[PDB]
Amino acid sequence: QRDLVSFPLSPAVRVKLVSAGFQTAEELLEVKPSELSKEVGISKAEALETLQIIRRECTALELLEQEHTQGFIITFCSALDDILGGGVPLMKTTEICGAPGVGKTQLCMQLAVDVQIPECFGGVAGEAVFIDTEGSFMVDRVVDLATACIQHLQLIAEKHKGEEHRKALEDFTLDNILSHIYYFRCRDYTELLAQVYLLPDFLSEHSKVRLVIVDGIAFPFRHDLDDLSLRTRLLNGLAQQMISLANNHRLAVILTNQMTTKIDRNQALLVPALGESWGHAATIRLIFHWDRKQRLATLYKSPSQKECTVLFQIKPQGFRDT
Amino acid sequence: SSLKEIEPNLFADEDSPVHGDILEFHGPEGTGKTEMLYHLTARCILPKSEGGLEVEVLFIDTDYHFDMLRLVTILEHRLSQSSEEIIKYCLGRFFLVYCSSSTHLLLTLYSLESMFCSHPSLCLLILDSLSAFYWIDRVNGGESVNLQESTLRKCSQCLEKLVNDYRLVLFATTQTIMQIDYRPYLCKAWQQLVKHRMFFSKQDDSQSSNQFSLVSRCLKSNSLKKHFFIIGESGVEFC
Amino acid sequence: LRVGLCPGLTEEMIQLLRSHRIKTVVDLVSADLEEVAQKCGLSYKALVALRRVLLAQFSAFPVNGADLYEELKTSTAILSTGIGSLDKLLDAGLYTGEVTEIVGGPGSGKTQVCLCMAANVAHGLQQNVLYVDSNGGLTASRLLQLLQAKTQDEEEQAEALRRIQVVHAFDIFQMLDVLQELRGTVAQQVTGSSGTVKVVVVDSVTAVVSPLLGGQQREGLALMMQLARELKTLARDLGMAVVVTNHITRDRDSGRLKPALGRSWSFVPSTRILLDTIEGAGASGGRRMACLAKSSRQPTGFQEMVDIGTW
Ligand SMILES: Nc1ncnc2c1ncn2[C@@H]1O[C@H](COP(=O)(O)OP(=O)(O)OP(=O)(O)O)[C@@H](O)[C@H]1O
Ligand SMILES: Nc1ncnc2c1ncn2[C@@H]1O[C@H](COP(=O)(O)OP(=O)(O)OP(=O)(O)O)[C@@H](O)[C@H]1O
Ligand SMILES: Nc1ncnc2c1ncn2[C@@H]1O[C@H](COP(=O)(O)OP(=O)(O)O)[C@@H](O)[C@H]1O
Ligand SMILES: [Mg+2]
Ligand SMILES: [Mg+2]
Ligand SMILES: [Mg+2]
Repeated sequence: QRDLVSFPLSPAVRVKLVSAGFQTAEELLEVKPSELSKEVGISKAEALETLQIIRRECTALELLEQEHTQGFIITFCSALDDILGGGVPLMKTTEICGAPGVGKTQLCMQLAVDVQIPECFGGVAGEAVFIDTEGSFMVDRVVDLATACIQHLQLIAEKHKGEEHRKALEDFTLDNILSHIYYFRCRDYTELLAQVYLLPDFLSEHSKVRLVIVDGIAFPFRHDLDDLSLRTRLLNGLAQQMISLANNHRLAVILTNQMTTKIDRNQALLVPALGESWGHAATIRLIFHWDRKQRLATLYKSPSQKECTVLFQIKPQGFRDT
Repeated sequence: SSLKEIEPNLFADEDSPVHGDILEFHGPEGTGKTEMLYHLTARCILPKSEGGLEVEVLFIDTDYHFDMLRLVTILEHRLSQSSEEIIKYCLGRFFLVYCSSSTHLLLTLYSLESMFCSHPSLCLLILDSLSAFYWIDRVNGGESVNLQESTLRKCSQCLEKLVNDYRLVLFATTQTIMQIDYRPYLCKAWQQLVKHRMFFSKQDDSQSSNQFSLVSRCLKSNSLKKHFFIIGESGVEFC
Repeated sequence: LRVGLCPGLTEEMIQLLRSHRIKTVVDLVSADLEEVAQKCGLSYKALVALRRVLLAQFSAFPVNGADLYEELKTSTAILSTGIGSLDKLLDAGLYTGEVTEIVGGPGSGKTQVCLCMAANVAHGLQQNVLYVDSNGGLTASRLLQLLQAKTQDEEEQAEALRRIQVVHAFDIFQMLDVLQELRGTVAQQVTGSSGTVKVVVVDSVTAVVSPLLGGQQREGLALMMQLARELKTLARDLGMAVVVTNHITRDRDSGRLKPALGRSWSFVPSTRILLDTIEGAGASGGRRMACLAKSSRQPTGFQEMVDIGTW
């Protein structure tokens, strides 16, 4: 016995059905549509729609095999990969927070470049989708990062002196890697929601995409939005849609956040913005902050590893160690 | 069947052989309505020798929150001499019924009448969470007020008929959802059918974690009664 | 009305009784049937028999207390959570047939506790367990680590993992669909005695409920109540151990910690566990606070110290 409330039917048709004495989905399957339609005063089209929507409504070993057969996305940071278990995990939503100038955008560019590394070197060999909300995407920086990756991979392959490594690196050229990054631009949050809604079919046609980046999510939602409840509902819906998409399409998702100041008594602490309930949305959360002239990466929340602190650096080659 | 022996503490001066009485409980989560019902059942189910009454009781379970281990622990810790045979003999009288929907509730109400007329010994009835399906049938009926609450009104009519027919005493359990504060949201008829209100409140501090406050009013006198009581593993004890 | 459900129904009487109402059998059972014999024309002796048999097959009959006592003496059970602190906190494991709710802050302990309990039940008792992951918070490497911490045989670990089933549901409708599918398949498979599921864990109910709430709508609250009713009937009418996790909110007027999803959801579970992180000294790591906020067998407000990094 399945209640009608458990189905995504129209409120009007459900009101009519409960008026006519309908409370179970099982009894609906044994009645001709004409008789029920003339009894409840419902036209043929919506009756057929109700009939079809009613009709339409993986052991852990397989999960282990799937997790092991697909790798992580390397960040060119050995310690960060070690504390992440191998890099950014697929099927998981990741969040990055930090004060301006720490290097969130550099990390996003590095990930977009690295996601196309051939699997012979431990990569995923997939495309990337970059969504920009603040206009901080500079092509020259991406070119520099791609050239640095080219040089590093070429040196590693030459030192190892294999055979299939050279073949894999043959097609791994600047034009090929630059042609596999898809760029979108959103100004208002309505445009971001529209692009999110269009994402499923686009990923369906572009089945080789293995990365989705949304650089800047606090900016579209922190200005000219007085109603806090509406913002909370929109953010919850966006998080649910993003995790559903990431799991369905075998994707790694990275979101970028901004810090804010919380004042208690007479001392101030830097905390991530967008309220407290937003903390449950991200599967993995990282925080970048300054200490003297050193940059530190802290794993704040994660259901697989332990809290750690990592020293990283930004160089002309890009995101690196030390 | 006099109200003085049932509960002289809560009921100050209402003593008479009852032709029928309706009592309802209102309170937030974790206040002690179920524990009070357990205490009433324990005081109403034991043999006359151990302060019991030896009269029939029926329990309707709608919240699915009835715990039998707690009840048996309360009965064991209440009496003087404890044994398996006597506890089985005592629990051979308890009655429990399950429900799943308002229509199923009405069907069970109608079906119970066979055993109910076959047993003149039935004198006390317990209903819990008659507002459990309030949101479901409020949303099913849409904006039409008559469309909603209709089956609840029929159930109230049947319950009133039964209780005024065979001289029952009934205890009901409600829920606090909206907002001595009280905001009714049920049907008007059942609101009229009540006789006294048991507002349930709980104190935050751990020193009073076992002490709770009760307020009762009489519909024909509007008199306020206050009561403090202490919960325990053996049951419910008063001040 | 419906045809073929009960014997004695004629194809003429069903359309003859159209005079009063057509909605449900409540018309047949909740009417004054004396006037029906002349309003439409019916035999008195057949009408009462039909009403009696229909009421018989379309209701429930009370069960005596002694029978329920005896049957629970041989049916119910208790399943340890794998943590001595929790076990001594809630009497050496949780009882099947009730609803257990775990409430905590972001990242405190909920998913880890659920995973460790599932690993214990799958290995220490050799029973099937279903996991409903909604927020994506379940990695198989954590389960493998827990199983390695328990035993070392590879085949034992594989067999224990083979009893764990995971389903993804990112909205209320998918969760309702999978739960109803489990209800149907178990109710149909009552004849057998192998492969049954005794514990089902919902990773997060706030993930699929929060978008519906907020505003002046009513459908979200009705859906939440329907999901709660389904979980309660699955736990009680079948004798299963259900564990769900929920978020925690900070009140505005009073500033006290309060479970999410509101007052209507506040009445749903029977046992409440609250997890908090110990600030200042002893922070981070596994060191955390476990408290009992609601129980039907213990006094509330008690305190207990537990760790989530020693298993
Ligand atoms: N080896 C380990 N593996 C996994 N987690 C660990 C380990 N050691 C410690 N932890 C802790 O496990 C916690 C995981 O949090 P968990 O997901 O269980 O909480 P939660 O309240 O359910 O979170 P969420 O709201 O994000 O769903 C982390 O906060 C981390 O500190
Ligand atoms: N053995 C015990 N000793 C002392 N107090 C107990 C014991 N067992 C339970 N309690 C207390 O009984 C109180 C009432 O719990 P219970 O769930 O029965 O309340 P209720 O208000 O009737 O229920 P609901 O919240 O479902 O409406 C709890 O707050 C708990 O602290
Ligand atoms: N070509 C370059 N060579 C070396 N360092 C650079 C280069 N381009 C940018 N950087 C450094 O990388 C940092 C980029 O920070 P950014 O990603 O913009 O932080 P956010 O996105 O949070 O504002 C800057 O602090 C800058 O010093
Ligand atoms: Mg930036
Ligand atoms: Mg209760
Ligand atoms: Mg979690």
